Amino acid sequence: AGARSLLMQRLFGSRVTEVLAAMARLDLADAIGDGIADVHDLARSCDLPADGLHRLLRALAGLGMCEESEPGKFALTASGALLRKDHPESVYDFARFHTAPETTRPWTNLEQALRTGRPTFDEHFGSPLYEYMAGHPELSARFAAAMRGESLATADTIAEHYDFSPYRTVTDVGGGDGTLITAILRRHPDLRGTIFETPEIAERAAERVRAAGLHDRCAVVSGDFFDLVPGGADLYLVKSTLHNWDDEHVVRILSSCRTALADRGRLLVIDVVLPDRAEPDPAELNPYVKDLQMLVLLGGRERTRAHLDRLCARAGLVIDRVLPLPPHVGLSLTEVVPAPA
Amino acid sequence: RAGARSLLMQRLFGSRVTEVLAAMARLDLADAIGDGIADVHDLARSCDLPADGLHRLLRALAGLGMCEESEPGKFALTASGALLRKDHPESVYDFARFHTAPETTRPWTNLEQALRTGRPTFDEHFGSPLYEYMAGHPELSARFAAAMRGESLATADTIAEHYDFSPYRTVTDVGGGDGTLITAILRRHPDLRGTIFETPEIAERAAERVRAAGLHDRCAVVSGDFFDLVPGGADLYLVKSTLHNWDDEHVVRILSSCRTALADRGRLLVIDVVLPDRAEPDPAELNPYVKDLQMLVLLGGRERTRAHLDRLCARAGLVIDRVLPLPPHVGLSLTEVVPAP
Ligand SMILES: Nc1ncnc2c1ncn2[C@@H]1O[C@H](CSCC[C@H](N)C(=O)O)[C@@H](O)[C@H]1O
Ligand SMILES: Nc1ncnc2c1ncn2[C@@H]1O[C@H](CSCC[C@H](N)C(=O)O)[C@@H](O)[C@H]1O
Ligand SMILES: CCCCCC(=O)Nc1c2sscc-2[nH]c1=O
Ligand SMILES: CCCCCC(=O)Nc1c2sscc-2[nH]c1=O
Ligand SMILES: [Cl-]
Ligand code: NA
Repeated sequence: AGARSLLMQRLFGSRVTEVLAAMARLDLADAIGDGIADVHDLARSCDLPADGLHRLLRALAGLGMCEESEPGKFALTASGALLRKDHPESVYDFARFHTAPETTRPWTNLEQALRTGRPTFDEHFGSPLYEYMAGHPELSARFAAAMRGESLATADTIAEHYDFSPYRTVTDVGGGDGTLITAILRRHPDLRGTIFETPEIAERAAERVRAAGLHDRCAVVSGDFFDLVPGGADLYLVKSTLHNWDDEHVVRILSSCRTALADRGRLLVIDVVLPDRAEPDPAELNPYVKDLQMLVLLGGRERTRAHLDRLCARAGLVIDRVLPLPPHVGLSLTEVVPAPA
Repeated sequence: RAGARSLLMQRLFGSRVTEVLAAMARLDLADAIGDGIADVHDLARSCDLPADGLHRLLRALAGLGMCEESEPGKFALTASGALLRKDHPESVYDFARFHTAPETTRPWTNLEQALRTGRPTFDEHFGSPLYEYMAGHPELSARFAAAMRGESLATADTIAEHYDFSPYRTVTDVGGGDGTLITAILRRHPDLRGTIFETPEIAERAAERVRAAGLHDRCAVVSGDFFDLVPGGADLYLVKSTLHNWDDEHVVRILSSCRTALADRGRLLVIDVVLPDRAEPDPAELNPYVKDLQMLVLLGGRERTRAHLDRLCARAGLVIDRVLPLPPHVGLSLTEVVPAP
């Protein structure tokens, strides 16, 4: 029963996603809100007949997103609640971004990406993903809130699983809207921070730093990590960034980080560390699905320890040590330092 | 908090999981790997992919439980993966290919429009109702026949242990496909005689299966239209995964044909999803609400409650005598239907 059931689960994933994508697109979590909503009331809220919306809501209830309390009356589960825009841990923008054509249409050509080793995004939309997003403000803002949604799991745990006490300054290279650094600064009140981001993402970081009340302890600057990373910090973070890039580009980024570490600086690579032998993984987001997403969108990849250490060696760096996060997060903390010779 | 988030992440990334499985099926990787351990460099030549590209796909497949990486670059199938072999007696290869084909997936890209209109999106995308289309496309017809065999194996294996066929001399399967259900029944009950009633194109697939099974001397194949009639004279009639293909008016017509054929001493066994009044999660290998939405987008059919089916029986001069369960992993029930007083 189990062997067949698992294959049936894998094969019918795309249809499950379309049900979830409809819930997010129709903003049904917000329409339902806290309490019990009548399907006839919800139908008028998003120009659908009652019968059709009832069948979608029955499906969402079967997939664990809603509960049918009485016939035609639905409430959100804890899972459905996370699609509310107003949820403190909202994954709404995460759901919209990963069900948007910009992240899904490149997967229709997964085969061609595997054959070429190059992303399919470019041919579908006319440019590399980051140039496209720099030119599409709505999607760039969606992207920033999506990486926030994903990073909450890591942000909530990183302080318990890494010792930040020895450091006075920390720079987050590709630090997004500052979700990671603000969590770290809130738990370490003597610590000062910098976010280094693209022009477009840095404006999101500025308003997050203000809203977090960290204006006096966290600087926000824009620049290009293919140029020089600003020097003199004791700790540099780089989270969910190296996996966006091929090996030649990762060497250039690590090279820029090496100049910035100088003598005393340490680099903390926050990313999936793939095992040498691939097996099922308890992480909330599958690391091998992450690998193939990075391929189709950006021409990046997830890496083993040995693989990343090889790229470190080309940048004049070495892996000191790899620290785990709780099994559900699926990211590790790779401590990287300059190579004596 | 943790569980609620994890389940939502599982639902959102189903479409990417399905693209990895679709790639495995399309590239015939299950066959290329076979019984043993296969090296990625050998498999790379068997499907015209570079080694790195294929290795990443196989590592994703290992992550999703479809195979195992015993040594770096060396892969074996799991129980789950082995069901995608064409040589497997319980193969779901054709089922996998059918449900990842444009003909079943493109209608899901307009799920919303189907919910709004209550009409299938298939017709707009391909130019005719699904059964018309398949009558005029022999390759998709043959794939469909093999697909339903794959689905029906779970019902076929269990139906004898959960229903007493001993009281009956003759059994007619109304829309019985390639004969998978009735050949399972006849193999377990040596004194039983059977008839498969199907469209002219599918009946050729059924006659092929019946001859290959050595059952020609107690299994006949008859073709026609169950809107016109069902072949009379049989003790037990079966109609499996068929009523859910049609709207209420069409179901009533099918059930009127069955009624005529039942006469006095005939009995009908409707084998289909029985939806509860309140939608909740289900341990079935195939989600019945996703079945509901597949029926909508492909055919404008639907899954139905007991009470709904009972009033459709009433309009045909039939009543539900009782409902019998199958093991929870199957997700279908056996509804006994008899002439009304
Ligand atoms: N050339 C470049 N210079 C600086 N930042 C860049 C860059 N190209 C991409 N980025 C940034 O790299 C980030 C990668 S996504 C990771 C964001 C954040 N660290 C998190 O884990 O949530 C994006 O925020 C993007 O804006
Ligand atoms: N007008 C018609 N007359 C008879 N059979 C029909 C029909 N229209 C469709 N069918 C058949 O009804 C079946 C529905 S699919 C179910 C097939 C089989 N009972 C199984 O469970 O595996 C198809 O095989 C299709 O060919
Ligand atoms: C199961 C797959 C989950 C994938 C999550 C994902 O894609 N993260 C992501 C993206 S999308 S564009 C740039 C980035 N950087 C990232 O870290
Ligand atoms: C996750 C649910 C998928 C259900 C599979 C499905 O729809 N089977 C099916 C089809 S496809 S065309 C005609 C039919 N008749 C059926 O019983
Ligand atoms: Cl200030
Ligand atoms: Na700095």
